[PDB]
Amino acid sequence: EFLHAQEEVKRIQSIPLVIGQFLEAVDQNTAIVGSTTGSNYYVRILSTIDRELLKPNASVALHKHSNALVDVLPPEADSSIMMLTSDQKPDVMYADIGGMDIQKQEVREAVELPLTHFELYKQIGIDPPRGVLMYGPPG
Amino acid sequence: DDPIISTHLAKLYDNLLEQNLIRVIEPFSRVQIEHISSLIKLSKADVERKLSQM
Amino acid sequence: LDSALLRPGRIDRKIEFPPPNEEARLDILKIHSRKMNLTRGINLRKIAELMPGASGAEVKGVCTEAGMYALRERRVHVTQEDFEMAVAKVMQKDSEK
Amino acid sequence: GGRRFSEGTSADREIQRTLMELLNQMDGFDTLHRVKMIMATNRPDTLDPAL
Amino acid sequence: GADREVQRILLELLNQMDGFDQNVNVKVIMATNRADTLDPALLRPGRLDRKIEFPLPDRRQKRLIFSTIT
Amino acid sequence: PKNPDLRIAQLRFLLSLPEHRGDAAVRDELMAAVRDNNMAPYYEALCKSLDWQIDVDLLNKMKKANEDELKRLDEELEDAEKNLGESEIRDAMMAKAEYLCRIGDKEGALTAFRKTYDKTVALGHRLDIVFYLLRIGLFYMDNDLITRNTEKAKSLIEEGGDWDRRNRLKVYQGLYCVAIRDFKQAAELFLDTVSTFTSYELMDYKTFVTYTVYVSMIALERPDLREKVIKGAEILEVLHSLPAVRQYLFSLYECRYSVFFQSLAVVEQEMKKDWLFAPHYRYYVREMRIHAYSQLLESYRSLTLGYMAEAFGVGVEFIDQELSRFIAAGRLHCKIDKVNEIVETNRPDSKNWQYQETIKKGDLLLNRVQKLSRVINM
Amino acid sequence: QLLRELKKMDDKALLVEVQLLESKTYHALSNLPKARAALTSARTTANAIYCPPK
Amino acid sequence: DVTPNCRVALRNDSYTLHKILPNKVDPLVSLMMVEKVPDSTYEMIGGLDKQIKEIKEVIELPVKHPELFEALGIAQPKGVLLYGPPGTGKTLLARAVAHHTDCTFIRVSGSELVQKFIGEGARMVRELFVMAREHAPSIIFMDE
Amino acid sequence: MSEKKQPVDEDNWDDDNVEDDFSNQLRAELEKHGYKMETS
Ligand SMILES: Nc1ncnc2c1ncn2[C@@H]1O[C@H](COP(=O)(O)OP(=O)(O)OP(O)(O)=S)[C@@H](O)[C@H]1O
Repeated sequence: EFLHAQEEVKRIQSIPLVIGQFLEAVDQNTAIVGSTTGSNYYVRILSTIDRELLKPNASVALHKHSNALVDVLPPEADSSIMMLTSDQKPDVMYADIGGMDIQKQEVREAVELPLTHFELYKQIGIDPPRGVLMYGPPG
Repeated sequence: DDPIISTHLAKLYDNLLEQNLIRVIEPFSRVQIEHISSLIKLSKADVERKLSQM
Repeated sequence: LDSALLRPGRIDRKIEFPPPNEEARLDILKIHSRKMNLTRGINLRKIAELMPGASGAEVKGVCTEAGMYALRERRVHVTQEDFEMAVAKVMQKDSEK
Repeated sequence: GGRRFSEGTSADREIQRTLMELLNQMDGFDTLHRVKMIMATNRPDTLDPAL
Repeated sequence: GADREVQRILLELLNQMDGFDQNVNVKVIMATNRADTLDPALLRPGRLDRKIEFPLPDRRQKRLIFSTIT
Repeated sequence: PKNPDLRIAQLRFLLSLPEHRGDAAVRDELMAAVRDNNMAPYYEALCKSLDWQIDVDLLNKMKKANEDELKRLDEELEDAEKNLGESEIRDAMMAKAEYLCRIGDKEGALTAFRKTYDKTVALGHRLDIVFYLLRIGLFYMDNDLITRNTEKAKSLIEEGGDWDRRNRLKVYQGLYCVAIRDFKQAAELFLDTVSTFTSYELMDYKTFVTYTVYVSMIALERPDLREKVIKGAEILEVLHSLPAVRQYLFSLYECRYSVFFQSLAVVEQEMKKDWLFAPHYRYYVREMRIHAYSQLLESYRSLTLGYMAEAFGVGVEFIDQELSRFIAAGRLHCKIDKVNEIVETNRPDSKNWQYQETIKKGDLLLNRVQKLSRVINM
Repeated sequence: QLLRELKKMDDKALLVEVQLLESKTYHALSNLPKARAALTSARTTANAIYCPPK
Repeated sequence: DVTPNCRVALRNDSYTLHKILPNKVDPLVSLMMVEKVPDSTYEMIGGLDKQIKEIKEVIELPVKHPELFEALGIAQPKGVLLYGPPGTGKTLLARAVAHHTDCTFIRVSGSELVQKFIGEGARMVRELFVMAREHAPSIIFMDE
Repeated sequence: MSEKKQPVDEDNWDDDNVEDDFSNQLRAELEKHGYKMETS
């Protein structure tokens, strides 16, 4: 009885899913999501969802009429395409830049170097920065 | 012309010994030291000592 | 600032912050050095008595650039050479505007 | 075009974002090819130095 | 309504800029020609820490740029 | 004021357990006891030392001076609640209550620590209190009250990456690991030897060097051993200072199979009369013996006592009984022959050591869960 | 005899030269930590000039 | 239990209140997170103890003992001015002492983000006092 | 409760196994080395 009841629950998705984003949760089996229709809703949830898959901020599948939490989405929703993916490189080499040694070296140690030698910072106690800012006259 | 050839001669020797020892051994396991003494082109005293160190 | 703000019945206390002295920079250095990976046998008073009366902000910069100088050597501890070169770096930046 | 401001009127914001759209997509990462751009005005004194 | 959206964009940017994990390796590089029209709420320790300027070159850098490009 | 406090428990160990060694210890125990105004921690040792013929006035004047120093602070508290600083009462008499607790027993500890702990919001004072707990729990060898705030301190450590508390607790957990039979942890905690501040528990940095070599000559075999203590330099200079430290290092790395028990005789006779090795020196010796016998027996398979008598030492029957017990102890598998004068080795010893530790831990874990699962339901 | 003459004035690029040659000669005359310290003084000396181009 | 500024669940047909919702906004705290000053304490200001004593006597002493002032019968103080070269501890001392005396630190300098969190941005600057009456042990701090 | 009817009446243990190996023979084994270095 129980397994067929479990799968009779599963008629909910099937092809009209709309994408909200997870915002908050009251408690067990009750959450708060805000749709991409601008507004914000107090919804109920399905007992299907593994609760590890939520509660930072996840694109989540909502029902149309009932407007309730149904499903979790994999990470998605373009970063203007995504991450250039194969070949959209500017084709500029190292020696093409001429005489910028302090600045190239500093940008290297600020960006490229913590990308790899992550555990040296944890041992020396440096606290490598989060964001870096460049500026200067145009040209 | 090097300032220290103790490093280079002695330590590169201390490497190049087993760089030869991987040559002379890689064919076969049950190897006799008295015929490998000719292939290594060395007396067998430091062969026994240095290979025990290896 | 305004003279109308400087009516003596207006502000209750006026509190001076001098630039730090040798002992003051020594205390600042012994606070900001407490997060790094230092080494025994280091003389901090030499480092404080090479500063030209620096600010309370710049000694933290000395500690961070000392960490950077230890980092570029692929080393894990920080010795006094990195501190002295950081002193040189900050006193070179002191002539920037 | 404009030049630049200390953000006087709120309408000038959108012009500056439009001009930065131009400045980005004339240089960018995906460089252009063959798109020759003819530009004409009366007084280039009022133009943005970034342009 | 034109500035309220940019305003909440800055708010969301700051709020997801702050608490990654202090362990999620995501480096953020930003660059503008103008370093004057910046609300200093960005330029705080933790958010945008290092400041790098690209000034006009000088004699040795002119020589190096000449030797490279030419 | 618990910085010179370690030599006290040092002499507590050093006096009573060797029988004939009972004069210089009680001499400078008096020389440390009738100053600092020490009253409480020595009633057991007072019943271990002599009668101390006049206990009447010579100590009661001291505890009366203690009462004056105590309730001058306990009547300074009303003068410090007049101007509430950072609870200047509790901030003043926290370290002076640890002065009183250097006088007193651990009751002043267990109430003054948890008293002043919830005072501060600056965690450096909390860290100092945790140091105080670790030290006094080491003094009474209370190896269970300290393991709580080891973890509760490492929670207060690891909000990021620091200098102070990381290296300090490296030293502290290193001494706790060398207290118990834990040797690879002791080597890993004593890995640093670079920023280990000349301390009160590091009463000599040289003694710290002797400890970190006396456990690193056990812990690992050779895949960092030459690189740390031989190819290193910062350890090499201070082991170049003492002869006896460098002696056993270059002996065992040189494999001088007769000077080993000379070096070990000196180090072991010091190991007898040294604290925090008292249930430890016995297994230490056979550990060094099997660790030398491993690197001996590894090279050769055609070897015997006829090779032992000239390169190792004498007493062929001693070699016989020692290797007999150590081989029949399930250790260093190699088979020995009688008068045909043959000691043959088993060339891999990696068949049942594979199967070994899993059954040897499953035994204890199943024996745990037997009783502890039958604890519930009556 | 000469560093007292040099640091009394302003000039810095000559301190580079004398400390550099002293880092050579103490390595030559086999004093390794003193060569380290004399090199370190040059290391912190060389980070104070806009143009040490060679 | 209907507090001002608290999220409630609203049914959709009749528009009836369904349930009170947790996780209130905390706009003062959100503004504080927007500002993001360095949170400091006593032990990282080492070398300026006399100024510490001054700010003790002028801020910690009104809060912990108002009736000392009211017994001696003068005006309890209300203003502190800090000067010196820029970069000598002008911020950490104020933030730290305000943290130890348990006061809600507030740094309103010049943004319009702040002008949205405090009020609606309409007319003036005094609404910070409206948000300061609700968290009454609080201190206001500023730059140049 | 549990009156247990009466008509009738690491740190310690692994190295006590090892000490049972050490107990009857060679307790403070340091001198027998120096005793037997000159015997044979
Ligand atoms: N007492 C101190 N000891 C050591 N470093 C300090 C001390 N006070 C501040 N610092 C550091 O110096 C930096 C600048 O000091 P602040 O307290 O921020 O003064 P300030 O903000 O520079 O004053 P301004 O620039 O005129 S608003 C801080 O971010 C700290 O890293």
